[PDB]
Amino acid sequence: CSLDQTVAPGNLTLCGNATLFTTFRPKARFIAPEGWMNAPMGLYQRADGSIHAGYQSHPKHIQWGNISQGAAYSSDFTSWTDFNGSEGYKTIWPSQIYDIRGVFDGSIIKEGIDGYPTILYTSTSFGPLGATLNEAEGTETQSLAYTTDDGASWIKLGYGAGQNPVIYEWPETNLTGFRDPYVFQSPRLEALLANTTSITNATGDHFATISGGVHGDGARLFLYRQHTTGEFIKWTYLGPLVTTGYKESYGEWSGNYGINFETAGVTRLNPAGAAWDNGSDTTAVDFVTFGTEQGRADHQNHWPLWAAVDYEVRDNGSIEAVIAYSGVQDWGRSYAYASFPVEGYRQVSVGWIYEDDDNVILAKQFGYQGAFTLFRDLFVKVVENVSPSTPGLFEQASWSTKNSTDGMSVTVTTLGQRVVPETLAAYKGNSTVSTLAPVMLNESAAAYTPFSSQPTDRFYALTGSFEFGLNTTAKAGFRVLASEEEYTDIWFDPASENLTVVRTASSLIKSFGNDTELAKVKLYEIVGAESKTLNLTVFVDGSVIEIYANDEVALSTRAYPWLANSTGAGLLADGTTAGDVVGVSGLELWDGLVDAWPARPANTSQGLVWDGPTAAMYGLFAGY
Amino acid sequence: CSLDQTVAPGNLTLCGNATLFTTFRPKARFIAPEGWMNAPMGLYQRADGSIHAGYQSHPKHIQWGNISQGAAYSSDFTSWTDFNGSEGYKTIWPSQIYDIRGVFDGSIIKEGIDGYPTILYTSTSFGPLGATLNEAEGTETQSLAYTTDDGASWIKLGYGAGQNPVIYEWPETNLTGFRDPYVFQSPRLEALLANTTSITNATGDHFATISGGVHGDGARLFLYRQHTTGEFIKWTYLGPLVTTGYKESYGEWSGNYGINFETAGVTRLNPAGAAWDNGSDTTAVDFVTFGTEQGRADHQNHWPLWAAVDYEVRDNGSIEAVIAYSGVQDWGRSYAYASFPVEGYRQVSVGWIYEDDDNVILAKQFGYQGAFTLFRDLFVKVVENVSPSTPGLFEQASWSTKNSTDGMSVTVTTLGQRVVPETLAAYKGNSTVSTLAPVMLNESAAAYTPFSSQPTDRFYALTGSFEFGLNTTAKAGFRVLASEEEYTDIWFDPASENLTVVRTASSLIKSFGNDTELAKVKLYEIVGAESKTLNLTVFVDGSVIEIYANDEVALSTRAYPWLANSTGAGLLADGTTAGDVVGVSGLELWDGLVDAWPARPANTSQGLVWDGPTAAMYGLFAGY
Ligand SMILES: *[C@@H]1O[C@H](CO)[C@@H](O[C@@H]2O[C@H](CO)[C@@H](O[C@@H]3O[C@H](CO[C@H]4O[C@H](CO[C@H]5O[C@H](CO)[C@@H](O)[C@H](O)[C@@H]5O[C@H]5O[C@H](CO)[C@@H](O)[C@H](O)[C@@H]5O)[C@@H](O)[C@H](O[C@H]5O[C@H](CO)[C@@H](O)[C@H](O)[C@@H]5O)[C@@H]4O)[C@@H](O)[C@H](O[C@H]4O[C@H](CO)[C@@H](O)[C@H](O)[C@@H]4O[C@H]4O[C@H](CO)[C@@H](O)[C@H](O)[C@@H]4O[C@H]4O[C@H](CO)[C@@H](O)[C@H](O)[C@@H]4O)[C@@H]3O)[C@H](O)[C@H]2NC(C)=O)[C@H](O)[C@H]1NC(C)=O
Ligand SMILES: *[C@@H]1O[C@H](CO)[C@@H](O[C@@H]2O[C@H](CO)[C@@H](O[C@@H]3O[C@H](CO[C@H]4O[C@H](CO[C@H]5O[C@H](CO)[C@@H](O)[C@H](O)[C@@H]5O[C@H]5O[C@H](CO)[C@@H](O)[C@H](O)[C@@H]5O)[C@@H](O)[C@H](O[C@H]5O[C@H](CO)[C@@H](O)[C@H](O)[C@@H]5O)[C@@H]4O)[C@@H](O)[C@H](O[C@H]4O[C@H](CO)[C@@H](O)[C@H](O)[C@@H]4O[C@H]4O[C@H](CO)[C@@H](O)[C@H](O)[C@@H]4O[C@H]4O[C@H](CO)[C@@H](O)[C@H](O)[C@@H]4O)[C@@H]3O)[C@H](O)[C@H]2NC(C)=O)[C@H](O)[C@H]1NC(C)=O
Ligand SMILES: *[C@@H]1O[C@H](CO)[C@@H](O[C@@H]2O[C@H](CO)[C@@H](O[C@@H]3O[C@H](CO[C@H]4O[C@H](CO)[C@@H](O)[C@H](O[C@H]5O[C@H](CO)[C@@H](O)[C@H](O)[C@@H]5O)[C@@H]4O)[C@@H](O)[C@H](O[C@H]4O[C@H](CO)[C@@H](O)[C@H](O)[C@@H]4O)[C@@H]3O)[C@H](O)[C@H]2NC(C)=O)[C@H](O)[C@H]1NC(C)=O
Ligand SMILES: *[C@@H]1O[C@H](CO)[C@@H](O[C@@H]2O[C@H](CO)[C@@H](O[C@@H]3O[C@H](CO[C@H]4O[C@H](CO)[C@@H](O)[C@H](O[C@H]5O[C@H](CO)[C@@H](O)[C@H](O)[C@@H]5O)[C@@H]4O)[C@@H](O)[C@H](O[C@H]4O[C@H](CO)[C@@H](O)[C@H](O)[C@@H]4O)[C@@H]3O)[C@H](O)[C@H]2NC(C)=O)[C@H](O)[C@H]1NC(C)=O
Ligand SMILES: OC[C@H]1O[C@H](OC[C@H]2O[C@H](O[C@]3(CO)O[C@H](CO)[C@@H](O)[C@@H]3O)[C@H](O)[C@@H](O)[C@@H]2O)[C@H](O)[C@@H](O)[C@H]1O
Ligand SMILES: OC[C@H]1O[C@H](OC[C@H]2O[C@H](O[C@]3(CO)O[C@H](CO)[C@@H](O)[C@@H]3O)[C@H](O)[C@@H](O)[C@@H]2O)[C@H](O)[C@@H](O)[C@H]1O
Ligand SMILES: *[C@@H]1O[C@H](CO)[C@@H](O)[C@H](O)[C@H]1NC(C)=O
Ligand SMILES: *[C@@H]1O[C@H](CO)[C@@H](O)[C@H](O)[C@H]1NC(C)=O
Ligand SMILES: *[C@@H]1O[C@H](CO)[C@@H](O)[C@H](O)[C@H]1NC(C)=O
Ligand SMILES: *[C@@H]1O[C@H](CO)[C@@H](O)[C@H](O)[C@H]1NC(C)=O
Ligand SMILES: *[C@@H]1O[C@H](CO)[C@@H](O)[C@H](O)[C@H]1NC(C)=O
Ligand SMILES: *[C@@H]1O[C@H](CO)[C@@H](O)[C@H](O)[C@H]1NC(C)=O
Ligand SMILES: *[C@@H]1O[C@H](CO)[C@@H](O)[C@H](O)[C@H]1NC(C)=O
Ligand SMILES: *[C@@H]1O[C@H](CO)[C@@H](O)[C@H](O)[C@H]1NC(C)=O
Ligand SMILES: *[C@@H]1O[C@H](CO)[C@@H](O)[C@H](O)[C@H]1NC(C)=O
Ligand SMILES: *[C@@H]1O[C@H](CO)[C@@H](O)[C@H](O)[C@H]1NC(C)=O
Ligand SMILES: *[C@@H]1O[C@H](CO)[C@@H](O)[C@H](O)[C@H]1NC(C)=O
Ligand SMILES: *[C@@H]1O[C@H](CO)[C@@H](O)[C@H](O)[C@H]1NC(C)=O
Ligand SMILES: *[C@@H]1O[C@H](CO)[C@@H](O)[C@H](O)[C@H]1NC(C)=O
Ligand SMILES: *[C@@H]1O[C@H](CO)[C@@H](O)[C@H](O)[C@H]1NC(C)=O
Repeated sequence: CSLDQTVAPGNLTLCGNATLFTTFRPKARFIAPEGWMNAPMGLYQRADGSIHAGYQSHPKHIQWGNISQGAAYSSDFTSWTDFNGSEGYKTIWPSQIYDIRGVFDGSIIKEGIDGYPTILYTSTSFGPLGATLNEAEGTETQSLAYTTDDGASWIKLGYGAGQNPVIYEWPETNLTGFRDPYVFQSPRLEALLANTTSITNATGDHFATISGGVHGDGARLFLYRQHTTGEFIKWTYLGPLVTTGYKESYGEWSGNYGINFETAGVTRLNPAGAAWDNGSDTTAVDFVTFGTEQGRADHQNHWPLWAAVDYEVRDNGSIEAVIAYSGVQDWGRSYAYASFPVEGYRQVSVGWIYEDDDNVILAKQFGYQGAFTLFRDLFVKVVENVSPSTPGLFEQASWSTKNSTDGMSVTVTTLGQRVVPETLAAYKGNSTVSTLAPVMLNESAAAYTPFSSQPTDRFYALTGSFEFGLNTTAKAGFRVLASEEEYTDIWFDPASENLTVVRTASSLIKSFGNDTELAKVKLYEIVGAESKTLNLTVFVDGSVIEIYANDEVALSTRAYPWLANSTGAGLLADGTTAGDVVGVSGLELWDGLVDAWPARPANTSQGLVWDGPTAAMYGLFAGY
Repeated sequence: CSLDQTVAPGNLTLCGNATLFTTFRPKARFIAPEGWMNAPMGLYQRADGSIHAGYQSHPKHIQWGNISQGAAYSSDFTSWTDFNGSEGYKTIWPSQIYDIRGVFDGSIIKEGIDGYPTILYTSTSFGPLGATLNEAEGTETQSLAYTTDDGASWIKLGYGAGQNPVIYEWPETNLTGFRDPYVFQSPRLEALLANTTSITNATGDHFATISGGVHGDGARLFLYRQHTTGEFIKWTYLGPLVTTGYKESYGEWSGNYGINFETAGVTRLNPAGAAWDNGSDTTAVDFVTFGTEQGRADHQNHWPLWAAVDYEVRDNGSIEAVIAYSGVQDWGRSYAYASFPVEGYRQVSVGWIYEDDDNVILAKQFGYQGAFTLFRDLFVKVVENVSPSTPGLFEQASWSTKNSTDGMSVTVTTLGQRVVPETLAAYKGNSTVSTLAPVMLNESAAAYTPFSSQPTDRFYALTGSFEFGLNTTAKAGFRVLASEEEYTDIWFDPASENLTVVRTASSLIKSFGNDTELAKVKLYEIVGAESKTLNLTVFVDGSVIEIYANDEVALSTRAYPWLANSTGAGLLADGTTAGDVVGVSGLELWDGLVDAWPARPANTSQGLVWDGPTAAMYGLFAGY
């Protein structure tokens, strides 16, 4: 095994465990110290204002198993510190018959058992588990634990009658899944249900959704309500909140609803951020965010979606969330988005970016798998004075339209997402910032034009505003992680409305994924404008490429170029002419970003281990 | 619920949990503080000379589940003290994927991991488990833990390759069971295998048997040898040590070998006790003790057996233990005998006495189930100068015969069992002892003759020597726990060779078992004697009746009389006449015995709990 990145890569499968630990590794984002990670979990803002983030974790392995909560904290979403206890950076792990198969995703009751922060999580035990298997009741249950030391440790309730697990009965038969409890307070839902509380007797101030579905009949998000305020054992099933059809799709802008939901959450937003009104704020919109399974041919059969919903009260004292419009939270290799409230009327969302090594060819050589996305403020994006001639505007696919009284303009409403400002400020302030001159892309434009200042490593951010003619057929964008032989091309093609990431040349290492990523982006044309603009922000962080368009569209993906000099970046142009010109302005390079884990050394591998021959006997975990 | 024991019992099923805690409870023997117990485990003499005893334990329940090691210690086998740690009196419990279904029976390596006492135990996980089910590999494995604090706590080896579990591969397919590892040193087996160690490479000084069998083809005791001295991970399967047939019986004196072995151990004894020679002691005999399943119509389908064996070395470097003769360790409601070495060349054996409430009618009202037997010294019983006219002597069923050179006398050899002298001394010394006058049972003998001194409670011992004519048809014995309306009759009938416990009147409470217990007892007639003698010792301890005959035959059973005055005792006589007389001598009553748990209050119940609806979902434990 040669690690010479000035020549072509050899057979890297001969390399030892964790020999490629630093080669492709993100430095500026949330990631476990080593080993396997997946979904964020247990997210909450602590009493001191800091952020506690948990994650599905399997240390010293590069496949899922014995799944536990790893945890860390930060005062600014950006610079983090690991917890360190008797189980290293783990704070919850399988330990009881009810959760021995895995401590799955869970969410936080901030004032829970004895007033302490409390996690409601999916406790798993033995048996077939999965949307495509024949799961039985008991395999997935929901259990409580609380912390008396701000997340350094958690104490589970005892096993038994009237204790853990607290939710175990399936609300309907033949479930495809029954997990990922999302606990939330909702003045909105309380106001809606207030006239029906005699029917159910459920009067608590916390609601919980559980994600699942029904075999052959589509996904379900099940709604429970805490039976009595201040008491956390009894949760009353109200009814299904969201019901979708077997592999139903709302269309090209909305992914596919699959067969089973996962990691679903419920929030309420207005243009500024989180909305905690009872329905009285006419600018507020109710949203559900959710993953779906088996409605996608690639990306691990997983769509991370969202929907705006209008709540209706059923006669039995339950809530139907009727989907008004439906979109995609991220179009790339990410999933398992969790959102949580943050002081100052914010709802912040974060997901998991998986690797692009689905055949597990170099995972051992990495010595880790997975990272988080960046943390994102959610809000209602409102675009005023939209031209009615915007192509496809009245499809109202992942947005709503409201006509002006005179019919000459439209107000567009959709889900907004933007990187939390703490991270943008820290990134910029710690980087070498190059403010670049604007560039007209015309007949003289090369296919690729390097920026006048270049990155120094694989940790940088780009921004640019691309102004297109209303009838353009030109394409433009950014090339990143680029040398002569390796590069990743991010294109927008306004004629097709497609944002693509072409990865056919991303790496000389052929075992990594190279499929083209694709997002739809609607450029809402403004009344009186003779052009349409794409604001593109790109974060390059080891192997992560995370793209944001117009504080709306997100696409996370992976690139693993071998060569040390595959770090360059610049502008892409295709079919730009004297007549079809793309004006690029607001161009800026931030080189370096932030060291997100300042206390960690460069190599935090502790080696990898094998569970031995019993892993196959038990059949629960791959074993490595 | 009335607890008036001066009148007939009401409907005791209306009584609350643990309301009958003290009513029938042993006071003079090893028993858990409360709840469910079964098999002894983890028995060893500690460095300070005290005895550590573990037991299969499920606190706050009255059926088996979450099975754990409860533990206590004693300097004299007789007066005990509970361990008290973070899990009460438990010291090992289910905690890992490999043992989450139960910490089953295990045995002690005295100089194990890092020189510390080390337990090798059956770690169980999910799946069908049982001799009559379709068990699969992995469900029962064998794991290690060690103690740095003389049994107050145990540290398990880690889960994984080269660590726990240490034995997981089934030595043959389609096993009925794979559990109860018995670790032992054996100069005998080492000497026998010394010429074959090149074949197997196994040269360690510890052996281990694992108890099981093969579906449709009888029981098996599998022999392993520690691969390398001072190393405890690698154990090499040599071959089957004991192989018996599907429900094979050696006859009337030997129970039935069933379909599966449990709790089997290997020892070597001579007339004084334990023998640690290499084969050079011609007075020493190799023994296996073992439980069998499904070869019995009652007594929970369980026979606690033993066999004298002659070892043969196989060509592949393994040992066949060929059964020479075969007997019964206890004929009553006991099982799961474990033996362990004790200083002064002793091997001490102890088992578990189950209740006689198999339909679980009053178990909750008890608030506990189970006790130990008394601790028993094992030795080779040798009877010299036996008359060749002893009926049935040359059947050599559970004994051996060696003729004198002249053929006029026989030496009989069998397994001897006697209560450890520490217990007999402590019992007698703490009791009110009444030495009773000898009694001739003749034509004037009543059916029942109370002793001249009477017990004061349900805690006493009796002894007597019953001298019978060689052609007697009379029966004699002891009645115990007796009032006019309730009593338990212990009869010996030399003509049939049957020792019986008749329990048709043991209790007014009709839900307890009332079947007649039966043991065979061979009165070896001595050359020149005109009579034959039965030495009977009986311990009455709450509901336990534990009978010893001639330091050979043991029979443990249960009686639960309701009335407070059902405590009396005396002599039984049937068919005694002027010509057929039974001479009873050496009669002694010990009233009171010892308070075996001096630190415990009278009621150590902590209440009972229910596991809730998930118990049935998981299907592993009854849940109460
Ligand atoms: C199979 O068997 C298994 C083993 O038995 C069994 O698992 C065990 O289950 C039991 C029962 O559920 C669990 O017991 C609970 O423990 C909770 C605390 O748990 C934390 O702490 C313990 C013990 O802590 C120590 O010991 C360890 C080990 O040495 C040390 O590491 C610690 O430093 C600490 O040591 C100190 O203390 C020791 C003595 O205990 C000393 O020896 C030592 O020197 C030190 O000084 C840990 O072991 C736990 O770890 C395990 O669990 C965590 C997850 O939780 C894992 O991550 C980890 O790996 C371990 O597996 C853990 O850290 C107790 O809080 C709980 O006690 C209460 O609940 C019951 C009701 O169920 C009440 O009876 C009791 O009164 C307590 O409730 C009161 O208090 C709470 C708040 O504290 C209130 O909310 C509540 O309302 C109530 O209040 C009442 O009283 C108040 C009085 O002030 C009053 O104010 C109120 O008004 C009110 O009236 C319970 O004891 C046990 O932890 C499990 N153990 C393990 C190893 O799993 C398993 O379930 C079985 N399975 C099946 C299928 O049956
Ligand atoms: C799913 O995830 C699960 C959770 O991660 C996982 O279970 C965990 O597995 C790991 C890995 O196997 C276990 O880790 C081992 O722990 C052993 C010790 O275990 C005992 O102690 C721990 C920790 O003790 C403390 O913390 C608790 C909780 O707060 C307190 O109660 C205690 O008081 C004590 O607290 C003090 O210390 C804390 C810091 O640790 C402080 O925070 C605190 O303030 C106090 O000061 C307990 O948690 C354990 O309890 C659990 O397990 C018991 C059964 O064992 C249960 O009954 C109980 O309910 C709990 O479940 C337990 O009591 C370590 O000994 C072991 O360390 C060694 O092994 C590895 C190799 O595997 C080596 O890397 C390492 O060096 C150690 O080996 C050396 O040392 C030994 C002798 O000590 C030698 O034999 C050996 O050769 C080697 O020697 C070498 O170094 C020497 C240096 O001196 C040198 O001399 C030699 O020459 C040689 O070179 C290991 O860390 C962990 O316990 C499990 N935890 C739990 C909760 O289960 C599970 O497996 C996963 N499942 C799957 C399917 O993957
Ligand atoms: C005495 O000790 C027992 C432990 O043995 C303590 O707990 C009780 O255990 C028994 C089992 O021995 C349980 O009986 C079973 O009950 C279920 C149905 O339970 C439901 O109905 C109950 C009656 O109103 C109710 O109390 C239960 O509520 C508890 O449990 C729920 C979880 O479901 C929890 O949320 C609550 O907070 C309570 O803790 C519950 O709603 C029944 O299905 C079982 O039936 C089987 O067995 C019977 C008898 O063999 C048979 O007739 C059936 O056909 C079936 O096979 C079984 O009856 C009892 O529920 C437990 N009670 C509890 C936990 O409160 C008991 O508390 C101790 N008493 C005291 C005073 O300490
Ligand atoms: C690097 O990290 C790995 C963890 O990922 C460390 O452990 C090794 O993990 C791999 C899995 O990633 C294991 O590979 C499997 O091995 C088994 C067969 O194992 C046997 O043969 C080995 C080779 O001689 C031997 O080392 C093993 O000994 C260990 O385990 C036994 C318990 O069985 C234990 O008693 C010993 O003490 C050792 O700990 C063992 O005898 C094989 O069956 C598996 O095959 C599957 O997968 C492959 C590849 O996909 C495929 O070809 C097959 O068809 C099948 O699907 C698999 O290869 C490896 O055994 C682990 N090695 C160990 C534990 O030593 C590894 O140690 C780390 N290296 C370093 C230097 O730290
Ligand atoms: O069939 C068993 C299954 O086990 C493992 O997968 C478990 C579960 O993981 C994922 O679910 C989410 C979201 O991705 O991740 C956590 C668990 O870490 C859940 O709380 C959450 O819903 C998958 O999306 C599920 O499909 C999957 O069942 C293992 O990884 C699988 O390979 C498989 O063996
Ligand atoms: O089928 C599962 C089975 O689980 C429980 O029984 C387990 C096991 O217990 C007994 O085995 C012994 C000896 O009696 O006891 C310990 C376990 O505590 C073992 O180490 C030891 O061999 C029985 O003899 C076995 O037949 C039995 O499989 C439960 O009690 C059963 O009812 C049943 O549900
Ligand atoms: C980048 O590195 C490769 C291999 O060392 C080399 O061929 C190339 O010329 C280098 N410089 C570039 C692309 O600017
Ligand atoms: C790469 O090495 C592996 C062994 O790790 C080998 O099986 C494979 O054929 C090699 N690939 C080549 C030489 O292209
Ligand atoms: C309430 O009604 C809805 C609509 O039919 C149903 O799906 C849900 O299960 C009902 N809630 C119950 C039975 O608690
Ligand atoms: C919205 O405006 C467009 C263009 O003016 C028009 O076609 C459509 O009918 C309007 N919708 C409503 C509800 O007035
Ligand atoms: C650099 O990053 C840290 C960590 O997030 C942040 O607190 C600090 O303000 C940044 N430095 C600047 C903006 O100069
Ligand atoms: C030019 O773009 C406008 C929308 O901006 C569209 O309505 C019109 O049809 C386009 N012209 C073509 C296709 O010739
Ligand atoms: C744009 O994307 C859609 C997928 O939504 C695809 O069907 C279409 O072919 C794409 N067109 C171009 C020109 O990229
Ligand atoms: C024993 O008690 C019962 C019920 O109180 C009574 O009938 C009997 O006469 C008492 N005395 C005996 C049997 O000596
Ligand atoms: C005893 O009480 C139980 C209830 O615990 C009842 O079902 C049974 O019929 C009663 N037996 C009688 C009255 O003989
Ligand atoms: C040794 O031979 C015996 C007798 O055939 C056999 O039962 C046992 O499995 C053999 N040992 C092995 C294969 O290790
Ligand atoms: C043992 O003694 C009996 C009676 O003397 C006799 O019948 C039998 O043949 C003897 N056995 C041997 C081996 O001599
Ligand atoms: C009473 O019993 C204790 C506990 O076993 C024992 O140590 C003591 O010697 C006994 N008293 C005697 C023999 O007087
Ligand atoms: C009397 O007993 C002896 C053995 O002690 C026996 O050999 C003999 O047959 C018996 N007498 C009978 C049955 O008449
Ligand atoms: C003695 O016990 C045996 C069982 O071994 C039995 O078959 C026989 O009938 C019994 N005889 C008498 C008289 O009790």
